[PDB]
Amino acid sequence: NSNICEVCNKWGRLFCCDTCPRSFHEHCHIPSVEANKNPWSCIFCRIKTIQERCPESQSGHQESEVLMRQMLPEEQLKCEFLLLKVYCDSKSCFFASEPYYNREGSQGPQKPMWLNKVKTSLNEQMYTRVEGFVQDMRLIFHNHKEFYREDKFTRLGIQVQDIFEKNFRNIFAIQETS
Ligand SMILES: [Zn+2]
Ligand SMILES: [Zn+2]
Ligand SMILES: [Zn+2]
Repeated sequence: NSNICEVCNKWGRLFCCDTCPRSFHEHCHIPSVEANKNPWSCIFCRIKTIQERCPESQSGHQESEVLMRQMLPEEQLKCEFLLLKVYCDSKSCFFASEPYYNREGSQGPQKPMWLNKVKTSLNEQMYTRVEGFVQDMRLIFHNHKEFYREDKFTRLGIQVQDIFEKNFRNIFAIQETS
């Protein structure tokens, strides 16, 4: 197995996947690495299994249909994986913890949002449909772009949103378009 965490790229107390060479810190994996379970398969392996059991799940889908799906176990897992893919980018640090807003010429957002809040919300089964999760994720980046205005720091929001959106289209097999 790898000797660094797949998500944060650091060593430490790592848990190894039994079905692939990836490794994880306990709370870097989503959901948090399960207590017992031998063997244990990581979320990458669990996602690959869903795909393998239902090859047709990779055919193109409309975003509108995906968003309305209820958060049954497979859609729960897909949103956990998508959140984990955003944490995999180092730029996610800017959006992880609770933000605060005190900049001359800007006002903070009406509804602040951050990754760890979305993580807790998933863990607590607070989303009933994929749409709830996707709306909170997109709100993170929208708040950032609106608050930072013309500061070049707005680009970090565009960058991490692009990681989100690419992974959303991949994981949920959104129909390819120009
Ligand atoms: Zn880690
Ligand atoms: Zn694995
Ligand atoms: Zn089938």
